[PDB]
Amino acid sequence: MDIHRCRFVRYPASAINAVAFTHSALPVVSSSKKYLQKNIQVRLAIGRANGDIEIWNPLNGGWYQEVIIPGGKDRSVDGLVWVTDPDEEMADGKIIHGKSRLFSIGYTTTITEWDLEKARAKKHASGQHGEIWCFGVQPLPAAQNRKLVAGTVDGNLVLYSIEDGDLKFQKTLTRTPSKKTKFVSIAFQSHNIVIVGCSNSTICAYDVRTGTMLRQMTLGTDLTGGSKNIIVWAVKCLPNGDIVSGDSTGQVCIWDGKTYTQAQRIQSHTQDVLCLSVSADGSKIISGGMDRRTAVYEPMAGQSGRWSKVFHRRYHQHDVKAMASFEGKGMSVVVSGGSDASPIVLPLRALGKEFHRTLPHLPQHPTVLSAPKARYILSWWENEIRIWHLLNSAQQFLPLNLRKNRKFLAQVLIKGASHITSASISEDGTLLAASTPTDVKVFHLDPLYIKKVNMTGTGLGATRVQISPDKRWICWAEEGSKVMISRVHATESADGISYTVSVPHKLHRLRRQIPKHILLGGLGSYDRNVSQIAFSADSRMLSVADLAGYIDTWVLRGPAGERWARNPKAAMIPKLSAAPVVLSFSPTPRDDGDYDLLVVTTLKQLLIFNPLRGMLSEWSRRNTYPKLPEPFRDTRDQVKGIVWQGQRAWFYGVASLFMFDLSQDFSKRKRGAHESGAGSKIEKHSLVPQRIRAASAPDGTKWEDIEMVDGSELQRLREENRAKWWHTYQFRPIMGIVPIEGIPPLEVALIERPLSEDDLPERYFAEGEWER
Amino acid sequence: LTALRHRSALREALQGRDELSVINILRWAGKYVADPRYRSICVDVAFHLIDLYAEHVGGSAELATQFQQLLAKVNREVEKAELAIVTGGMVESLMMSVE
Amino acid sequence: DAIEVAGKVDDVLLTLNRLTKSSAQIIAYNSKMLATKTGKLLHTYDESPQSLRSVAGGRAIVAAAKEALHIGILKTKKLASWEELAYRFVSFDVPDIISTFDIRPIIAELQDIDVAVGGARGAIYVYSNLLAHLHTLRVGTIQPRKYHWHRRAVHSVKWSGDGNYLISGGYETVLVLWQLDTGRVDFLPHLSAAIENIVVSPKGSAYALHLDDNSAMVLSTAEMKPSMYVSGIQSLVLGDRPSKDALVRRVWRPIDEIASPLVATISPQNPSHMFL
Amino acid sequence: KNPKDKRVGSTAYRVVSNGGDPRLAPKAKKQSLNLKQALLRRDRVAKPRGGFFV
Amino acid sequence: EAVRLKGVIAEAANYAKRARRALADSAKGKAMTVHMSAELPLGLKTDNKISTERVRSGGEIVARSSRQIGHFISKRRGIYSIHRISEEMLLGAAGPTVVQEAR
Amino acid sequence: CKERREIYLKFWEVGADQSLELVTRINDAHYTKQTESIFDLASDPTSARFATIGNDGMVRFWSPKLRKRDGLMATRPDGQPLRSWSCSRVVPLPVH
RNA sequence: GGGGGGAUGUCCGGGUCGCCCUGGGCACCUCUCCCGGCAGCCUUCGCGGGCAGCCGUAGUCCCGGUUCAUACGUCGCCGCAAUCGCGAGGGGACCAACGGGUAACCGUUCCUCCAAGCGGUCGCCGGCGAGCACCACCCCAGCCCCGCGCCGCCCCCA
Repeated sequence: MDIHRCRFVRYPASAINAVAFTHSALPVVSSSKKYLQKNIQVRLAIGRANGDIEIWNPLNGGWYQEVIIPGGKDRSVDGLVWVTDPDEEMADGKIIHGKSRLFSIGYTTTITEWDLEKARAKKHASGQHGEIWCFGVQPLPAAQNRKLVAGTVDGNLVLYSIEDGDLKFQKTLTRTPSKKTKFVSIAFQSHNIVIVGCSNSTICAYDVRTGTMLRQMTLGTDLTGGSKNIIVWAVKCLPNGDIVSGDSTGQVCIWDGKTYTQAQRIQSHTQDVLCLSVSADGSKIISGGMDRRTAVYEPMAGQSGRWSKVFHRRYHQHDVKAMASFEGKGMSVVVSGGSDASPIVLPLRALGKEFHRTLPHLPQHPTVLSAPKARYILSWWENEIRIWHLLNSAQQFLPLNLRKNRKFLAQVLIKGASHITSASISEDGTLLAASTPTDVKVFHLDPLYIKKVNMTGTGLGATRVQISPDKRWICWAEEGSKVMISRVHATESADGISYTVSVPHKLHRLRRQIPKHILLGGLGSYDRNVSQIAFSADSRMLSVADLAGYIDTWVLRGPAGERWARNPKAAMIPKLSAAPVVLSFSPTPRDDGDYDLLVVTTLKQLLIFNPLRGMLSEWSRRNTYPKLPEPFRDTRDQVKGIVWQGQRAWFYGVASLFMFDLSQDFSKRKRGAHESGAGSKIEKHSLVPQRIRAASAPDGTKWEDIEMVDGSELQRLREENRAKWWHTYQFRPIMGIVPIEGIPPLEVALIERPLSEDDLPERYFAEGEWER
Repeated sequence: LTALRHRSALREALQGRDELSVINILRWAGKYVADPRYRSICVDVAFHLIDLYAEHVGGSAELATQFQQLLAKVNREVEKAELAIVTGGMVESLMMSVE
Repeated sequence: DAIEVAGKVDDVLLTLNRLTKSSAQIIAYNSKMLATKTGKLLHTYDESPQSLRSVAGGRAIVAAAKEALHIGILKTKKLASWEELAYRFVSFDVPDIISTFDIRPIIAELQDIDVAVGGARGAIYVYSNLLAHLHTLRVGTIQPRKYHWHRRAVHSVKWSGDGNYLISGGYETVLVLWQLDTGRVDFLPHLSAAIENIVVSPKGSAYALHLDDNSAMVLSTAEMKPSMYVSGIQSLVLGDRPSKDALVRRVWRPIDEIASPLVATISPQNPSHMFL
Repeated sequence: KNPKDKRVGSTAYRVVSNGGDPRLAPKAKKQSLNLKQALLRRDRVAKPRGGFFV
Repeated sequence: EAVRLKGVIAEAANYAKRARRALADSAKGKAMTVHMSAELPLGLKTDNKISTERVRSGGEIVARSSRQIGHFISKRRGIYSIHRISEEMLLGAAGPTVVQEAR
Repeated sequence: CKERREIYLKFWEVGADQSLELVTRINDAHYTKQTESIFDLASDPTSARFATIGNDGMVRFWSPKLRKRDGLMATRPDGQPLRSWSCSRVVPLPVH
């Protein structure tokens, strides 16, 4: 293995503008109702300043980046709202969960509901007014009659309906009297009492029924100097009735709600507050701001309505633009997103008791491709595809010549304003394919010269795209869930090779067996969108897997009489316990004509199929998950991908690396301890104490420890049917590990993306706050 | 500058500069070595800027010329200090010839 | 302290005496019990003991270990007989290296206590309700409120009268005052030396500081002006108690030493005076 | 972009323009975006961006 | 003339000694930025091995954790580098061969 | 640091309110190729004369005079003349 | 760093020629104790001592990749005393350096004179005026900034 590290691929970051849990909390049950609370679909939606809305699954500490949908050019986001109905009970007591609808704002007069099943924007709805600068749903007491409230720049509170799957602007509640007031932060103290922080240093309290004005709260001048408008950056409501609001001086104010007047001011940050969070029981307060710094606050014992800061700390490296908190199924967390592209999640109930978690700033898909025969590396973003050729091996160099060794070869820019979802290349690099949510396009390349192979039959885009290794099949995940393939024919002529695509042929996925209440509740027909696709090394077998854990495979029957039929053993292929993150055929062929399918799911579940037998390989029957090594079992790192060897497989997450010998069998992070869904516990220096020793017996020799709390037969058979593994974390920001040629030896490109202040936006300072 | 050597933060004061900033500071230095009344403090700062911004003299040749125009006064600053002592001996035993 | 043995309140003396170097023991004495020089052994603890204070009366005592703290709560009430003088103890580790501390007793009973503790990292942990948190085997999750301002060691931390201000001072010659009702700080910023010690008047009126250059200043509140001023010889002293920042391995560890004799001249024409 | 209108002086002949966003996403308003940007950046100054460069 | 060339040969010998130190550590495999061509770097500077001590507030010092040490070797890494693993690494015995682009 | 030693000498007057006031400051009281660490100081018990020895090896004798450049006497604005000490004598020392 | 070893790879006499070795070159892993600190735990008030000690190097499940900064009390005007500076503009040297041009030479930076004028610091046993107010509310014009439409010019194809 010869490795080439790379940092010249400037994958641009984007400022997270929205963090949004699909639930703020779940009602707490014991262990005996876990079977009831199992099928609750809980996710986290995030919006970044390139208009990218991405959904992750918490997975009780997993945080698998499920889907990324990017928006077009000059398209950002700033807000995000989930709309979950209360839970339904069927006629026989079966539970239908609340269908959670997703809404966003695209810095327009328009609010956009998004469809994640077809993976695009579902609906827009626009009123004739200014531009919306905060919005949210009316809370729950009505039952089926819920509404959307949106405040804007001119002021006028616009009111939308959300029921019967409709998104229509109804009417204006009220506009500000002044023409100089901007509505900047929204919250709801009651079902019908709305509290909005607003640019002219006000927090206006309205009632939504007749659009009336309860009260106004005032904020002074910033005695930090000029700019005598205070900007009420955030408002949040305590569940008991009090109101808290973060502001422009970095202060935070606490307001009694039954009279809507301030009981207390706290001077916390030095520059502005940008976001707040409250514990789901209404106990802890979190304040994150552009001093790249965030604090937590508790109620004072004794005196009512008085709170104080417990502490503060810098977690991020840029501001903390948005956040969202969750407290459910034993996981109390808050996710904070800013502009350094790295989400940071914190425990709520174990704050100061467990370490945080820096999620990968880079996307789940590696977004790096290689034609190893051509030694071409590939990376796409907003409209362009960028290609480098390496033109040399590593043993030739084994300083001054590595600069000529790498080369910025090519850069193509897509037309229109869409974004490249995915891309595929042929093994020799002569065929390129770019997939947008609007269309898919192919480009033939001659070593450059690029021509546009035009696609017929499409017109609706696709989510995933693969090209067969023999350069005959092009398959795509169209609209997430719709797998569809077209043959391409390579006709030679005196100028060279040319390629004509046939009609897209549809291949019907298998009718899976899901109960109707599960099909309706949650996000509905959602996980059916697929995440991973694979042709065999000879492109005779196709296999696809979704976010649910289902895998549908297909065989290619020859007589162009070639057509793909269903593999009958796909029925015997069972559904995975988790979402498969990586799947790949073995390029080393078997001896019985079957294939060997290596799959890893997001619980790091490693296994291998003999799919024509419809069963696991015997090596997977032997090596179990308890047989797996602990540095792979404890990673807290979703496996970004695999590269193959003859008898080895080299795995990589985002910060981790492994190699395993698939021929051989196999024989710090704690396991039985129970935490929140982020980080390990503290060991050395935590604000909570660790050893609490009571002392009876006045000689001090007798003490106490006061706790601080609020297949044997199967392995017999699997051994009667009858190491080389390695790991490191010495390549932290891995964004791509792609093979190239020129147990066999292979060259490989390890491209990373460290974050710098140069990539980062710049920090603005007035005279007072000048950081040391 | 006496204050920033006395409270020891000249190194902090100069280690974070940019191209144009060291252009200005070098221009001040090259202007003001020639006064011996603060030549010591100035050459301390000159030592520090040598330690801190000699790397990109090839990356930015206009600053290399400024690095040169540092010398381009200094090569005659040897002659001022030397001819000082050349004159410095011319006085001392004419005083001895008095007695 | 002053406690009621049967019906008479008298002075009890609590002596913290080392038994090894890394351990010590606390022993209570009456007047007659100190005369007979026998004592009531209350607690021995084994982590490099520093100090001990107690509340008014004798309900609660507090021993300062290096990283932990021991709290003794008198088991019986009203103290009928002398011999039933027993204190329930729980130990627990402060996250920083303890330099000093103060307590306000939340009160005609003793309903609670609130303890501020200062450490040489430059930090103040205030614990809100220790008696209610440790009266309840199992206890709830305790967490102090953090207060970091000073870079070097903090030396002297106390409460302001009705306890609304966390008053303090240390090495960096700034009398610092945590606001504790809002997020602000108020400081009398430039003293002549490191703040060795802070003490409070019986009323909330008069502060008195001992300052590292052998000095003492008694001020009145919000006047902050020298209302009583005393200074001493200010000489270089070999410190009995060595230093409060000599605990966490600074770049230069300050060492009690005298490398040169002192420079001084008596004034002629006025031999009653001397410059030094 | 949208084709500009052709006036006879009195009447405005316009081709209607609705082909930009088929299903993708609404195009953001950079004007309001700059408003929010300056409203953050009220009167402050930034830092020197990188290190040693022209 | 002797003092002029006194200065230059003094600094040349000093930088050559520190370069012996750095290339000894690079042959060990500590991956420092040292020169590769036969000409003098204009900056007479070498990448020292990372100070295991970390200075904290106010003046206290704790040892550098391996996490920040890896952060520091990462920032010392360059834009493009061939980092060849050995089978002696794969069994766990020896180290890699690193060649970064000449910066 | 032994090069970058900085050694001030300051002459002061004192008022009967124990006031210490500057009259002069000399930066270089003992100088050869680099500065000379000044070794000792002594007062004439009968006259306003201060002798001092440094690493130069010379002992220097300083006496206060009246600030008067070219007949114009420099008086403090209350009227009193400005006094200023000066190296009245220099004595080199023979070495063995 | 030394003193030393076991082992990796290497050339020159080489050896029946192989295990490698002696003679020269050696770089490394390892072990060894003597260098510098760091901890704990007993000892003695301390001075000191003892005890089993780690580290002098590299990439982590997450993660300290952190936590940290020094006051109000009053401002404005202009006058005196000591003290320094910038210089508009008008003059000299052509020293040096740079970049072009062989060169001549040019240009740029610099060195220096004279100076209109101008500030800045401390001490004013100077004077003089004024303290919310350099604010609230509102409105009209204005500099900047940014957004789009209209023209003006230049485009090309035509």
